[PDB]
Formats: sequence, structure tokens, C-alpha cells
Amino acid sequence: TRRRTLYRGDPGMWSWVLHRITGATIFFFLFVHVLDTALVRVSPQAYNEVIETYKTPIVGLMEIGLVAAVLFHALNGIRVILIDFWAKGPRYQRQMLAVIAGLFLVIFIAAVGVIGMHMVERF
Amino acid sequence: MVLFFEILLVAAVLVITWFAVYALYRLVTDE
Amino acid sequence: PELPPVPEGAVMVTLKIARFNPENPDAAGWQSFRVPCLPSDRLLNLLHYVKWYLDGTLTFRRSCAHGVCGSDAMRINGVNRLACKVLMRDMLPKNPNKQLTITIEPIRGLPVEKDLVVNMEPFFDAYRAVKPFLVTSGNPPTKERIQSPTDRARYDDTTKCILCACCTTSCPVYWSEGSYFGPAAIVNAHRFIFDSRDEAAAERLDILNEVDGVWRCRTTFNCTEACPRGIQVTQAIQEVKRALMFA
Amino acid sequence: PRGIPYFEKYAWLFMRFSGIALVFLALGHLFIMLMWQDGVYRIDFNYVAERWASPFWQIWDMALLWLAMIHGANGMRTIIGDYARKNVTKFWLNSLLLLATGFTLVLGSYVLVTFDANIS
Amino acid sequence: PYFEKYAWLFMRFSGIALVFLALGHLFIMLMWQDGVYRIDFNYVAERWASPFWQIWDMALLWLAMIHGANGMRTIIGDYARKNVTKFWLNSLLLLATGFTLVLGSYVLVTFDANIS
Ligand SMILES: CCCCCCCCCCCCCCCC(=O)OC[C@H](COP(=O)(O)O)OC(=O)CCCCCCCCCCCCCCC
Ligand SMILES: CCCCCCCCCCCCCCCC(=O)OC[C@H](COP(=O)(O)O)OC(=O)CCCCCCCCCCCCCCC
Ligand code: HEM
Ligand code: HEM
Ligand code: HEM
Ligand code: HEM
Ligand code: SF4
Ligand code: F3S
Ligand code: FES
Repeated sequence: TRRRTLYRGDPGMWSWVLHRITGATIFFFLFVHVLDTALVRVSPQAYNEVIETYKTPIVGLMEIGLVAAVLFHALNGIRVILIDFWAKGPRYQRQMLAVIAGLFLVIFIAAVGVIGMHMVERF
Repeated sequence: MVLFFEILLVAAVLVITWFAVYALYRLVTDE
Repeated sequence: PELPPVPEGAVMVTLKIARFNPENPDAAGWQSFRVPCLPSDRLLNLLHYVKWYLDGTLTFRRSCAHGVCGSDAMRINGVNRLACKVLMRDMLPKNPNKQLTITIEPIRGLPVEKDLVVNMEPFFDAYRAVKPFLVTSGNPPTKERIQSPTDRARYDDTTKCILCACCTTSCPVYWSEGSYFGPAAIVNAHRFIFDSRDEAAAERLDILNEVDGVWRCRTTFNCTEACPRGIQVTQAIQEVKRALMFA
Repeated sequence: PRGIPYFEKYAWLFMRFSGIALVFLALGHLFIMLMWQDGVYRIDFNYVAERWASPFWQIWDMALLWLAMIHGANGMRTIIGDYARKNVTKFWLNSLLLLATGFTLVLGSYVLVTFDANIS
Repeated sequence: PYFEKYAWLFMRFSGIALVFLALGHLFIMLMWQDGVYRIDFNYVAERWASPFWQIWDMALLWLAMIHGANGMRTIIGDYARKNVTKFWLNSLLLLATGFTLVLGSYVLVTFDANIS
């Protein structure tokens, strides 16, 4: 028997689950992408072939998704490092969390705007 | 050749999506 | 039998218990009861109503009137609560005549033995594995060995633990694999590590310095949010981490 | 006393310090790649070759590779330790992780160290 | 603690890898076209102009040297009677192994075909 139920606890819990998910995302991408970059010790034409197949609109929205993942992971990791090293850290947990929510929204709407204007002028 | 790397890309996306749903599943199931 | 009692002003709140019979059927499942509520009630009063009048196979732990001992930790609407404190005085959605429902079920992480009763012996085994007692010399001073009012106020705030497990059973690291000690064991070890008149601080810190010790905390604050005494469980964990870093 | 003593303390500290460094490394990489001149739409072999003709970017990319791979490998070690139920499964998954991480570090280091602009 | 368990496991895993590495090396060297009678600087230079053979030889060097050094550590531990003898023999082994790994890695990493 296995019951299925949602705990509905702190917001730091959802921060941690997003942290874990985005970290694993970047790890798998990094494996694949170090390979395709290692294709540069083979041929300029091989490298150009591959990275040109990386210039499609699907891969563009995926670039936006990966930008989001790395940005959230970086901000939340700063929060975690602060909690651990700063002695008054655990008191301002939720303050830091709201601050990095704000920073993420700002920087990410800016980054989507820039990447979007590039994708627009490229079509 | 390019086909190998697009195959690698879709495999990476499947592994990524599987891990996301598996982490959430292990979070919500009572074991 | 005869008849349930007379209500005075009732809202007829509904409870959803997660029943599980250990022997008669092993066919668990949810069961919904309808009980009257008041402004001056609590989930313990409502579970008492259920157990006395309607049901009577329903078991759960409770001792104290309101001098807290920590026996009735439950999961009430997702979070761990200590059912004697949920304080239904705050039911404003009662007035719009919406059907109110409360969801009760055992705490998560420990083996269930019946409805709302769990097996606390894993919890207490993890507790009595950080050596939660004062280890000292062997010839006591006959007159209460000395300690400053400054060294005394250091391990305060972890002397409030009633050992209810509302914290350990909200730790995702505890739901996970391996054997994490838990927030409560780490709190009751902080109490003794930061006690001046102790001679096993280093040995306790060496117990907490393993693979399944204090380094498995993923800095979720579920424990802090769940503690009914307000202990700052994760700041206790942080202080133990920093005592292991800078020492 | 289940593993090497004081290994968990230093893995913990390494995650913190490599995070502090990887903020700059990874976010500067993403910025300069995606939102400087034409983003991806300028990238090709000539771009890579004129970027890797600079000690700055060479050391930047090697530090990024090593820090990111050791960081991710330690994080996935933690994830495996939290999700694997059988000891045989944990053993073989940690071995697969170690193999893939070693292969990626070897390939990336080879490419960086041996890259020559004039190949054809 | 746990150093012997991992040295044991390393001998097993490096053996599995060294089967392919060392036996492919010996095959391609001794019984492919003219064996040794074709080998010279030009042969080495056109073999080491390939990422395949470069990585093959570096993996062979590192795995073979760490494997042999661990095995000889075991042999010394089983044959040396005095603790001072064991200390100085393990130090000589560590020195020779480090010197060989340093020299082989230098040669591989720095080799240039156009030397004269
Ligand atoms: C464990 C820690 C590991 C640290 C690794 C992190 C490295 C991250 C990136 C750092 C790269 C450093 C390489 C420098 C190469 C370079 O800039 O030099 C390369 C530059 C080209 O830079 P750009 O193309 O980006 O403009 O060449 C120049 O023309 C520079 C003009 C003068 C610069 C003098 C610098 C020489 C040494 C001084 C170093 C300053 C450090 C001071 C410390 C007190
Ligand atoms: C702990 C693990 C350490 C691993 C070290 C062991 C290495 C043993 C020898 C293997 C060497 C591998 C280097 C590859 C270089 C090469 O192929 O290249 C080597 C060859 C030249 O060698 P030859 O002419 O002799 O065949 O170059 C080519 O002509 C190949 C054509 C295109 C191939 C592109 C592949 C580039 C990278 C993509 C890898 C995809 C495989 C994925 C597998 C997971
Ligand atoms: C859309 C996003 C990205 C693009 C387009 C991209 C593109 C590139 C390019 C063009 C290079 C090599 C050329 C150079 O370095 O000048 C490269 C190499 C590298 N990138 Fe990225 N990158 C992206 C994201 C990332 C991320 C998120 C990481 C790590 C978290 C990363 C890590 C690396 C590393 C380590 C290398 C070195 C490769 C090697 O040494 O073989 N990149 N990537
Ligand atoms: C290549 C880039 C990165 C990769 C591959 C990566 C991967 C991971 C993974 C898989 C984890 C495990 C998550 C968990 O255990 O819950 C993790 C944790 C962590 N990451 Fe990263 N991450 C990267 C970048 C960063 C950055 C830029 C920071 C900035 C501070 C950071 C800070 C942290 C911290 C502090 C942890 C520890 C979290 C914890 O212990 O709870 N990471 N990382
Ligand atoms: C008759 C037998 C052998 C001959 C004629 C031979 C010949 C060679 C040659 C020609 C090279 C360098 C050229 C190249 O790699 O393409 C070389 C290098 C190498 N060989 Fe052998 N080999 C023999 C046996 C072995 C054995 C048995 C091993 C290890 C068990 C071995 C390990 C190595 C290593 C590690 C290198 C790399 C040298 C370096 O990096 O400086 N060889 N040998
Ligand atoms: C070619 C494939 C090879 C395989 C499959 C292999 C396998 C093994 C294994 C499993 C052991 C452990 C024996 C034990 O613990 O009882 C061993 C020991 C040893 N190996 Fe290897 N090995 C290989 C090549 C090499 C090479 C290339 C060297 C040296 C350059 C080497 C040197 C040694 C030594 C000195 C021992 C110690 C023997 C002992 O302690 O009894 N082996 N080998
Ligand atoms: S710490 Fe707070 S919550 Fe955890 S047990 Fe002691 S009292 Fe209950
Ligand atoms: S609930 Fe769990 S993991 Fe850390 S801070 Fe509290 S212990
Ligand atoms: S009744 Fe004893 S604590 Fe709730």
C-alpha cells in the first residue's frame, strides 16, 4: 500500500525542491553540451553543423528555460550560503526568499526581453 | 552525424523531465 | 446506544479521518464524520466527540489538559499540529455557510499502528543515540557544580523540547532514504553540546559528524515551522554545523 | 564511521565555495553567450577560435568546467544517496556517476588544452 | 580508513579497463603491419596526431602506473620485515612512480611533430 499526499509546509521546502530540480537540469545539459563542444577538436564544419541545429526556435525557448534554471539556482544558492555562513542567517530566511523572488523576476524579464529581441530580428 | 547530436538532445530532455517528475513523485508518495 | 448530546450553537464541521485497522480488516481508507463545533473548541474536543459518541474504534494519544507533553502530534490539513491546539475559534468561513472540512491523519515517517497512532520507537531510538545525558567525571562535588548565568543562557531555547516529533516527521530528508537522525535528535544534542558542565561534547559532535548526521539537512525550515514550542530548530542545527566548521 | 572521516564536512564546504565562484563564472558565461551582440546567432568555430586565443577566456572556461562538474557530481551524489533504496543500486549508480563525470572532465580538459585554431 | 577497500576495487576496475588498453596496444604494436620493424619517430608522430591514440596512451599510462604501483605496494607490504625497510621502500616506489607519471605526461602533453 502507498498513500499519496502533499505535505503543504514551509516555502523553504518548495525552494529546496526547485533548487534540486534546476541543479539536476543543469548537470544533464552540461554533460550533453560538453560533448557537442568537444566536437571542435574534429572539424569547423562539424561544429558549425551542430551549433546551427542549435539555432532553431525550439532550442531558443529552451535557452530561455535554461537561463531561468541557472538564474534561480544561483540566487537560491546565494540564499543557502548566507544561511549557512552568516550567523543571523536563519532568521531572515523568508526575507531573503522574497528578495530573490524579486531579483529573479527583474533579471529574468530583462533577459527574456533581450533574447526575444534577438529572436525577433533573426526570425 | 548531426542526427546523433539531436538524438542526444532529445535524450537529455527526456532524462531531465523524468527526473523532475520522479523527484516530485518521491516527495508526495508516503512509501 | 441512547442518543448523542444536545448542541448549543453548532457549525457541524466535518472531519475526514484516515482510518487504518491493524488486524480486523487491513483495508484502510478515509472516513468522514459530522460533529458540532464551537468557538471555544479544539480538534481534541472534536475527536473526543467522535470517539465517545459516533465511533469508538478510533484511537489516538492524548494526556494533558493544557500542560503540554506532546502526545497528540497529527497531520491536520497537511501540516503537523498537536491537535490540542488547533483552536477552532478562528472560523470566519463558517458564516458564508460553506461546508467546512478538516483532514486528520497520522504523522508521516513512522510506522502506523492504528488510526492516528504511530510507532514512536524509531523516534526515541534516534533520540537515545546522541547520548542525551550529562556525562561527567565520577566524583560529584556534593554541592551542585558551578555554572555561570552566562553559560546557562546559551543552551537555553533547546531545553523546551517536549519530544513530540512534529519536526522530525516534517523533514523531507527524514522521509528520504538512509537514516537521518532528525531535527529533534539534533536539538536534544545541541542542548548537551553547548552545556558547560559536560565532558562528551567532542564525542557527541563526532556522532553528528557522520554521513547521516548534521550534513544531511537541506536547510528546509519545515521543522522550525512545525515546532509547537517555538524552538528555532534549524538555527540549532546551524549552530551545530558552525561548531563543526570552526572546531 | 560509515565512510571517510570529515569527507561530508568538506563536501559541504566545497558546495558553498564553488557556488560563490560559480555565480560569476556561470552567469558571466551565460551573459556573454546569449545577450551580448547577437547571442547564439553569432556563434561559430571562428567565434570560439578567437575567444580561445585569450588567456582570460581559456582559464575562465577551464575553471568553469572543473568547478561545475565537481559541483554537479557532488550534488548528484547527494540526490542518489537520498533516492536509492538498495545498497547495490546505490553502488552501481555512484559508479555510473563517477564514470560519466570522469569522462566529461577528461574530454573537456583535452579539448581546451589541445585546441589549435589552424585545423583545416 | 577505507583505503584498502578502495585500493582493492581500483585494482579490479583498472584491470577491466587495462584488458582493452594494454592488449590493444600490444596488438597494434607487434602484430599489425610489420610489428616493431615499422616503428620509428614518423610512426609515433602520425599516431600521436590523432585524439584517439593520444587519449588511449594517456589513459594507458595513468591506469598502468597506478595499478602497478598499488600492486607493488602490496608486494612490499608482504615481503618487508622491518618497518624502516617498509618505509623507505614505499618512499622509493612513490618517487619512481611519480617520476614516471610526470615524464610520460610531459611527453604526451608537449609532443610536437615538427622538432627538427
Ligand atoms: C582556486 C582559485 C582558482 C582561480 C581561477 C579563477 C579564474 C577566473 C578568470 C580569471 C582569469 C585570470 C587570467 C588573467 C589573464 C588576462 O587578464 O590577460 C588577458 C588580457 C586579455 O583580456 P580581454 O581580452 O578579456 O580584454 O590581455 C591583456 O591585454 C591584459 C592587459 C594587462 C593585464 C595584466 C594581467 C596579468 C596578470 C595580472 C592578473 C591580475 C590578478 C591580480 C590579483 C592580485
Ligand atoms: C574515467 C574515464 C576515462 C576515459 C578515458 C578512456 C579513453 C580510451 C580511448 C577513447 C578515446 C575517445 C576520444 C574520442 C575522439 C574521436 O573519436 O576522434 C578520433 C578520430 C581519429 O582517430 P582514427 O582516425 O584513428 O579513427 O577522429 C575521427 O575521425 C572521429 C570522427 C567524428 C567523431 C566525433 C566524436 C567527438 C566526440 C563525440 C563522442 C561521442 C561518443 C559518445 C560515447 C559516450
Ligand atoms: C544557451 C546557453 C549556452 C551556450 C549557447 C553555450 C555555449 C558555449 C560555447 C560557445 C562554448 C565554447 C566557446 C567558448 O567558451 O568561448 C561553451 C563551452 C563551455 N560551456 Fe557553455 N554555453 C551555454 C551554457 C552553459 C552553461 C549553463 C554552462 C555550465 C553551467 C556552460 C559551461 C561550459 C563549459 C564548462 C564549457 C567548456 C567546454 C569545454 O571545455 O570543452 N555553458 N559553451
Ligand atoms: C554548473 C552549474 C551548477 C550545477 C551543475 C549545479 C548542480 C547542483 C546540484 C545537482 C545540486 C544538488 C541540489 C540538492 O542537493 O538539493 C547543487 C547544490 C547547490 N548549488 Fe549548485 N549547481 C550549479 C550552479 C550553482 C551556482 C551558480 C550556485 C551559486 C551559489 C550554486 C549553489 C549551490 C549550493 C549552495 C548548493 C548546495 C545546496 C544544498 O546543499 O542544499 N550552484 N548544485
Ligand atoms: C613489445 C612491446 C611494446 C612496444 C614495441 C611498445 C612500443 C611503444 C610505442 C611505439 C609507444 C609510443 C608510440 C605510440 O604510442 O603510438 C609506446 C608508448 C607507451 N607504451 Fe608501449 N610498447 C610495448 C608494450 C607496452 C606495454 C606492455 C605497456 C604497458 C603495460 C606499454 C605502455 C605504454 C605507454 C603507457 C606508453 C605511453 C608513453 C608515454 O606516454 O610517454 N607499452 N610504447
Ligand atoms: C592487462 C590487464 C590486467 C588485468 C586484467 C589485471 C588484473 C589484476 C588484478 C585483478 C590484480 C589483483 C590481484 C590480487 O589482488 O590478487 C592485479 C595485480 C597486479 N597487477 Fe595487474 N592487471 C592487468 C595489467 C597489469 C599491468 C599493465 C601492470 C603493471 C604495469 C600490472 C601489475 C600488477 C601487479 C604488480 C599486481 C600485484 C600482484 C599481486 O599483488 O599479487 N597489471 N592485476
Ligand atoms: S523540537 Fe519542537 S517539534 Fe521537534 S520535537 Fe522538540 S518540540 Fe516537538
Ligand atoms: S525540516 Fe529537515 S532538512 Fe533541515 S532545517 Fe528542518 S531539518
Ligand atoms: S494533549 Fe498532550 S500535548 Fe496535546
